Amino acid sequence: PFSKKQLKVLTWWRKASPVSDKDGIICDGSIRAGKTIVMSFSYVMWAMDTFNEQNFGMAGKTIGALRRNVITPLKRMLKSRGYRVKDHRADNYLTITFKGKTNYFYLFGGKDESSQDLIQGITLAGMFFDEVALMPESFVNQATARCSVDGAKLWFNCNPAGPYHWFKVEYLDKLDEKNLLHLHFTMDDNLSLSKQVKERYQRMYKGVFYQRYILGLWVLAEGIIYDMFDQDEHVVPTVPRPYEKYYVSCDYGTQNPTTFGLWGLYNGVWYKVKEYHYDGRKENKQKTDQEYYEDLMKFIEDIEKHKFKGVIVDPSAASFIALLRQKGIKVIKAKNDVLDGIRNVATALNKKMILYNDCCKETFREYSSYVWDEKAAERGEDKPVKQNDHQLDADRYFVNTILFGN
Repeated sequence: PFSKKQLKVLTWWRKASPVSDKDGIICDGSIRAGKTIVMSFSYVMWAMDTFNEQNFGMAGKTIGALRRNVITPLKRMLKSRGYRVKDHRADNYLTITFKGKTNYFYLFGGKDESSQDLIQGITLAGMFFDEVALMPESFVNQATARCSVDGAKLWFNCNPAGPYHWFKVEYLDKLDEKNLLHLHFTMDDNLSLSKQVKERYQRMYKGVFYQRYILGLWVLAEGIIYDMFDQDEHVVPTVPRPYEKYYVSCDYGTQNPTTFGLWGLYNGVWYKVKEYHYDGRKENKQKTDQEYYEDLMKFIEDIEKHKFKGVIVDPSAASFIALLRQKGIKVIKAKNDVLDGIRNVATALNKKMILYNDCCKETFREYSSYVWDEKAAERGEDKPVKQNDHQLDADRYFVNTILFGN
């Protein structure tokens, strides 16, 4: 059952609509708001109805994310309303056919400055951007320039960043200058969610991430990053427990500190059992891959080897990963996306999915000093100041790699 706002997304482009003159539409706001599915479905509906034998673009942060977030569920919905879809998996495009009409839908990723160059020779009757605020402005300009065919429209879907972000200042604050519609969504616009489910999603977020992902507000990131960390709630005594499973998580440094964290599952909660912290700068003696391999074996001497499920390491420590696999130790590549990892660590703390033994003392010193970069925020980037973060980067790899899936 669709809300009034959802129906506006489905109908704005029709001849009967007063706003069909507009060059495009922007939908922003909270998570779980039911905006992504109707936006992608209305995009296809619009394109099949208005053109034939034409090319259309669809882009996300990565192709993988676009398929997971948009394309997979869009195909299920299109099939149920009688659209026929041939997915060209290796070529990354779709052929869609409906009431004797046929159009083609090419899939893109937008990651950086190089992204604009990736395709400059295709010609398009339209462009759809999922998670536009995580894309480089350069890519969005390149792709808009390829929309040369007459009657072409631009479609934008996102959640908020901060208020100096290029998409907020150049697009949302210049609506009439670009001739765009704007609709803003919260969870009240998704009628398929009960009041009990909405409250469970609310409790995943506090502070800045609550303001962005629940209230749908473009608010500045400022000061202490993990301002929900609370020594009355998140710290427990250093005592033996009957853990069912273990991992180690690592932040590799030679000219900087290396760290390990031992993590143990027990009654549906992952515990940071203890921490390793070697500062090579302060000791006046740097360490080799071999020496860190040795220290890691000492660090895990006392655990049942059948319960130890491997080391989580960043791909940039490729030499270290090679030595570990040579010695028979399992290795898991860290999902290292910074802003996502930070958001998920905060959610883990908010729901007490993780807890810390009181021996993790360097980790706690970092929790009270890790801050957002104020200068970057005023330029529209959300970035941590890269200091006092060697335990916390490893904790982030653990949370983002093991506790969070899709």
